[PDB]
Amino acid sequence: GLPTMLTPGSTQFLTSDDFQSPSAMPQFDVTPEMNIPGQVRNLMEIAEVDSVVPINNLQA
Amino acid sequence: GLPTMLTPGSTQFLTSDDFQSPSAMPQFDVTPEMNIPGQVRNLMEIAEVDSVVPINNLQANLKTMEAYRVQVRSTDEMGGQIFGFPLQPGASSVLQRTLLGEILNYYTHWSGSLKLTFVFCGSAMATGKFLLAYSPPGAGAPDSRKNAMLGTHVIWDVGLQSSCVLCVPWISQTHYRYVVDDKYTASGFISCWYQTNVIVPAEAQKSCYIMCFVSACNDFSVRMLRDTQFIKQDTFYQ
Amino acid sequence: GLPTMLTPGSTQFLTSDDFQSPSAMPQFDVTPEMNIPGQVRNLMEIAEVDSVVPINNLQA
Amino acid sequence: AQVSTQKTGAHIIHYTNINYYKDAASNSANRQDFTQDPSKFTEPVKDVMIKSLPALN
Amino acid sequence: AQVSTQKTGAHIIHYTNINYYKDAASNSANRQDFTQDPSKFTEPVKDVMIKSLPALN
Amino acid sequence: AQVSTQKTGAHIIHYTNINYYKDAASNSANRQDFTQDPSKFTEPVKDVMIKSLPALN
Amino acid sequence: MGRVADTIARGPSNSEQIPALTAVETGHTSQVDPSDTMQTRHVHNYHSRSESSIENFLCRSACVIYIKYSSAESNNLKRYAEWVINTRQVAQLRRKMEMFTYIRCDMELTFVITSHQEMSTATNSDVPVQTHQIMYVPPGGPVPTSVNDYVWQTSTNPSIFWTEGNAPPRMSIPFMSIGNAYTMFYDGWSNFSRDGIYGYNSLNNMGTIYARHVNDSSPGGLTSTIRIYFKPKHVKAYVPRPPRLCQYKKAKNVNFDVEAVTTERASLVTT
Amino acid sequence: MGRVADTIARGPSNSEQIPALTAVETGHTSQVDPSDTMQTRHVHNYHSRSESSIENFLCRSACVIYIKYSSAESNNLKRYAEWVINTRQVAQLRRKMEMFTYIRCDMELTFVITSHQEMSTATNSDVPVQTHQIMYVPPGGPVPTSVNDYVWQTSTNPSIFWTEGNAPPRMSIPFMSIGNAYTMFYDGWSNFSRDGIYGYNSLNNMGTIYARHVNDSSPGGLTSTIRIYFKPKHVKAYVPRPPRLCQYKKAKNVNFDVEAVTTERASLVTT
Amino acid sequence: MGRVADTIARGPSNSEQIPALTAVETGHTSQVDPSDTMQTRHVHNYHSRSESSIENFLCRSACVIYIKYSSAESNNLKRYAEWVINTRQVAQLRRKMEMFTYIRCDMELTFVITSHQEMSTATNSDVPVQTHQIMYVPPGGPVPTSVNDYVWQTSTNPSIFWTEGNAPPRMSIPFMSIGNAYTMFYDGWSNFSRDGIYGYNSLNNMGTIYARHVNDSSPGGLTSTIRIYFKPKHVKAYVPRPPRLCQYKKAKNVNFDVEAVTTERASLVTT
Amino acid sequence: SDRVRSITLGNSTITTQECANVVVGYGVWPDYLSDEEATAEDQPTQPDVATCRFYTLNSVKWEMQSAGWWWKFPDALSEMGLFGQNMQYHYLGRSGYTIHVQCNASKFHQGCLLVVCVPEAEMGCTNAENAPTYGDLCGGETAKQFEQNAVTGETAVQTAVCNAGMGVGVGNLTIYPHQWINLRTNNSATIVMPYINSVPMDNMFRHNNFTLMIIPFAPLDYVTGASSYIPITVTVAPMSAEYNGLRLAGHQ
Repeated sequence: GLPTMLTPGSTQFLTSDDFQSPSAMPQFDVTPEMNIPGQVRNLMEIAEVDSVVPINNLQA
Repeated sequence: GLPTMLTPGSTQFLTSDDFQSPSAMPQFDVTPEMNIPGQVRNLMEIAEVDSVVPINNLQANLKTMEAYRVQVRSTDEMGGQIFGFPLQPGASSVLQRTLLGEILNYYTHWSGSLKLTFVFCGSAMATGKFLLAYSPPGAGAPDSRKNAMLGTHVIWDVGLQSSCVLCVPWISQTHYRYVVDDKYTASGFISCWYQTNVIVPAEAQKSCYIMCFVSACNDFSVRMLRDTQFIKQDTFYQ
Repeated sequence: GLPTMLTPGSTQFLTSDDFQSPSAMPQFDVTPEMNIPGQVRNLMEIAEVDSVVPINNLQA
Repeated sequence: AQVSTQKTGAHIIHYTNINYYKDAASNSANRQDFTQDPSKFTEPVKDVMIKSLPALN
Repeated sequence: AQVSTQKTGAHIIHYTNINYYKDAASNSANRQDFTQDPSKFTEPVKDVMIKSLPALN
Repeated sequence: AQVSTQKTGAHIIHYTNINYYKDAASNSANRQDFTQDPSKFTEPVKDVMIKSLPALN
Repeated sequence: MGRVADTIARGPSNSEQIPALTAVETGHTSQVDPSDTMQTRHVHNYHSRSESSIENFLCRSACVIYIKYSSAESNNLKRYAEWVINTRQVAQLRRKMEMFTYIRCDMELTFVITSHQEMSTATNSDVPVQTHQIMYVPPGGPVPTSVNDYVWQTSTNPSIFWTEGNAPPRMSIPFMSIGNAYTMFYDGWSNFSRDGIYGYNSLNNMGTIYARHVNDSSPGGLTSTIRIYFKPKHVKAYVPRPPRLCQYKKAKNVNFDVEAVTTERASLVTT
Repeated sequence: MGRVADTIARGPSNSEQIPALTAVETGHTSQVDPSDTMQTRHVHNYHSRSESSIENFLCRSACVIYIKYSSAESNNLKRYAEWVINTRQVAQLRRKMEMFTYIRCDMELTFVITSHQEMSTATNSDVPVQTHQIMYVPPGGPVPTSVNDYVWQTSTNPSIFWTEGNAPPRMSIPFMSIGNAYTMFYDGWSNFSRDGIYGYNSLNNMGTIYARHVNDSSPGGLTSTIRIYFKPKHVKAYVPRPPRLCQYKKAKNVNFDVEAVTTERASLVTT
Repeated sequence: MGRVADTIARGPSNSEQIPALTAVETGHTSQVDPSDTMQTRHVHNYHSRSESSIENFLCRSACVIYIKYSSAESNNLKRYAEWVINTRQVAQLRRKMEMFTYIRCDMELTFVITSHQEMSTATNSDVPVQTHQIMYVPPGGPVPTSVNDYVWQTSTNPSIFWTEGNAPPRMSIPFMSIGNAYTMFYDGWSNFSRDGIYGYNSLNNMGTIYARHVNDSSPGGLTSTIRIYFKPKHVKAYVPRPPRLCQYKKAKNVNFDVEAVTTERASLVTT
Repeated sequence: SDRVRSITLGNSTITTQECANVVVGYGVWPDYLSDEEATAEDQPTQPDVATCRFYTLNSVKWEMQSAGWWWKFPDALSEMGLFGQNMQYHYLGRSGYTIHVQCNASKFHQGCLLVVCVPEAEMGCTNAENAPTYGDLCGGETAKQFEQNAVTGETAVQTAVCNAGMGVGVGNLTIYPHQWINLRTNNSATIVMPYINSVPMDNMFRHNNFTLMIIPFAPLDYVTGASSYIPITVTVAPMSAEYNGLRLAGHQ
């Protein structure tokens, strides 16, 4: 075969990775999309919206 | 060599994979093909074929031939409801051991219209009409002919043509319904009633029979395999 | 390195395989060929030759 | 290398396949052939029956 | 092979990606799509409000 | 790379082979040579014998 | 590609065309759409019949037997496997292939070999990793009769050597049959006198798979077990059959016991 | 790409344009820049909103359950796992997905399987390396009832076999739902009578994951544990929701206990 | 490529051509087709003579010896192997190469090395994984005489180091011979006086393969065994020979014991 | 009309005036073996019109308690005509068929039959340790008949319709070529089988290509005073028969 070697970190599972991995149902036909209103694409589309502030948070 | 690393899952054996693997007899000359009739290329070439439905499966009819025929007969009132069963193939007792129930019990999703084709096995001097019906879920089975005709329905008239096809439509709030019985995605009810009566001359029998067939339409499809639960063993056969 | 994974059957020794394997004497000068008569290239060059058949094989 | 379309879902999408072995029985299984012909289990009759006409004239 | 730009930091920078599987659900996650549209949680009003004008005339 | 036909069975079909070593005795075995010459164990005679004629005139 | 037919709109009709009436006095099944018994609407339908092919139906691996063998003879396990190849031991893989009369396919045999230590009186037990040999003897070859004999030299027999801890070993077996397809039901007899073995077992003759521990026995001894898995590929299946209704009895016969068509109902009319 | 808006210079103003005044008697929130309440300067701003996407927010793996099972039944662990799939067991992964009403995504399930020996009276214990099977039964399939039965033949069920010491096994699960998105909050009931189960648990029906030791039990026995990890991919999340304020009570309900809006302060004016 | 001849149709004949008559008073064997003794039909024939080449016949690996050696001297096993190379130990590989008078080929030597613990009085035995050395001494080199001496420095000798648990180690040996082909039968003598060794053993002189455990001996000790496997490649075999009829006696001679031509029959006429 | 057909093969002819089409099994009309799918290297005899022609098998009485019948082919034509004299002098043979079941009845009779040609129908056995003896599979020209209820013998074929003597649901025999003879429409069924086997030709005696089965799915019923005997007659004509590999008489 092709002579290759394994660099450090290669049986690790890193939670923040993205790698390809084989599908567990080959040739699965996903349900069609529809336009459901109000798609969020970023969380500065939720953090740029007014929210009441509890400025009288005492203890009662 | 080429410096490579091994991603997660790499000494696994996954049963649904397809990978290449070295031949165990190199340069093997396979026997030539011939055209053997009736090649199957898809299992909607078996599930679109009529299959007799045991619509008279009681408890003493199960090991006889009486299963496959329901007696319809001349009545002196109007006659009630010949039969009715919840539609839900592959989980309804009626429909799950046919060819649209033992080819759906290798799947867990199904969709599209199916159709039931009735056939009248009476005499050639017997005649009658019957109101075939399908009621979408959300009200239970109809309990009178008045409520049964509010659903989709086909009035079958027995003539020279001996069969009439109630083609149930799709109608669902999901693109697929589970094969297994699930209350979320109930599939409605089939019911059959006397539109008129079986009227037959003096010198012919007052009892006839109706048989039901079931086949899928050309819009039918399934997804996602699972093993069937109609077969079992305790140990290897030997 | 190149991220690769090992498919089933990969430390096996299969007797009917053919793979490349490193030479144990690098740059070895093999002896020249000569035409020795009667090269066999197939065993239907031995099985298409007459052979006396023992059609009177009894026991003595 | 043979470059072929993946199973895509409805509303890149290519994959490369190279065969490494000398036998064609070592190739990965076909799963992209969706050809059918229902009409020989479904309509095996000698004379064509038109849907809109009665079957028995 | 698809060749795409990496995440670069501000003041080569390419990477090659080849998809090896026949399903498009086996592809590595998108993380290069930074598209937005804030104005439908932020300004959902029917009639446009211009910033410099008073809201209620 | 050398691209060669696989063993195919009767009624793609290519494979790629690259040699990685510096000796030609490290190459994978030939198995695609099907050359023959039966007529020297089978017909070693000096003068041609024609099948349709008697052998001994 | 393959996709379901679209539903096409129609308005009300009141014509002398009857799609609904048919005669099922012929093999011809009705071809009616749901666009022939009620109005419907145009539905562009994207469903695919892509998992109902015969190369998605049959093309998942399934167990077909396990054989146990021991390095000390635990309890009638011998020191080698033996198992005459057939697909009839199980009721899973078997049922799906008895839904077609003839199939030609190229298998992939994958073996999953595991071991466990025996109960023994041996102490201070440490065993090196096991190596297992799986030999395939095509029919009419010589058969081993002991753990060590000349037959395991594998002079021309296909054989796999595998050491525990590695990925399951697999290989492909091309379509190998006398016929132009494997036969799943044979109605004949072996003899021309209609005597001897009857059924599909007459034609079955696919050789035998043996296996053993390569390693010489350690003091404690082990019991290994091998599970064979067949995955069809390149499948063309001819002539369909109704699937089985009855539990199997034997792996060489179709003998069956009479069983109910369907589960009970209370009455003709049930909600 | 995505980058923050630049700040733009302005001089003093003394005009009849009021950006600062607004009426929040409408859903329209103010769109004022800091370039509208004081002078500012031109700042070319290179910050990216690249880690606040919904495919960077949700696209990190997170544990969703552990199941324990034993090779000798340590203390009510059985010999196989079982666990009906949902995302509601945890409070980590759950909270981030209950910040959107609907999500469609393609998971990657990664399993991290570890074992430890039991307390036992067995001596001279040496076990070969374990092999673990993880089977996924889509809903309505047959369910195992023992360590060895016919259900683990995996005749069509997805299944992973993995041997300890290798890298964690992973796979991708495509978007599989009846709906056009997963539903994280359902306000309906299962029945049409408004009876039975209420909430999102009505729609939940994603099958069950079982697992077992492939190996036959050794004398000492082990207890293995499997940790499932879900990582969304290809995520489109529709309809945002305020994140939870209250601790969860149950994994089938939203029941909550009334809790404080915010932590205390001494007074209105605090430095 | 290679394929069988087609059968060609002929009608009845009644001519003065006799294909059927021949004289086997010559080396010339008859060349008659079955199209010369009966009518036949045109059969386009697709059979290939692709597994009957001499590079498919001889090109499968076959065992040629095992040598045992020990880390404590179990019972006359020494601490190193030794084995003077020849192909004559076995009756499998040997027979196929004594079906040709001369062969030139490039081997692949694959070693399959396994070990097992000895019976010993040692307790609390744990051994690290073994490393084995396999050294090839071409003829006339220095030979080891102990487990540790200067000869195993492998200053120019080919040598393989391998650690247990890895895949079997293999290498290729080019065509190395004085001749222009290996000689499988020599009719001469070593001397010119027709004295000394006679037969093929005169020319045989291919060096010696030694092997040992690299590791210093542990308290329990082990017994390892090495199985050498030769696979020809690039084979050209000249001058065919009738295969053996008789069992071998010795590995340096062809001595044989007189044996029956064929198995019995009852009579000349048997059904 | 479409109710009238005529089939002429050889010197025989059969005609019908109540008929529902012809079902060509698997949409392949029988024809001679090609030279690309051959495997036997000698001239095949093809008798043509001396073997292709309607043969009539013994008629069976359809009672009101009948459970069906079956005839295995080509073991029901082993005694018929010159077809049966070319199975005894040849090692090989192939031949399609055109089974024609016929069964007239009045317009005051009622009943329904399923006429179905089952390739490779392998029958069960009452004892699960035995495989059925030859005489219990085949009767030649005389049909062996199904029983309503499960039977217990030893070497007897397990005959219960509800399993069809094969352990498969009897209502699911419909993927196999079939027509229904229903006595208020047609009164004949015609199924043209091609040669279906996994090898190009096969020995006629040893191996049975298919098995016709006639199974009442609604019992014969009539008001008494009407005809009480209605027979079912099965005729079958070989189509494109060819045989090859001539040898001595017999089948020993």
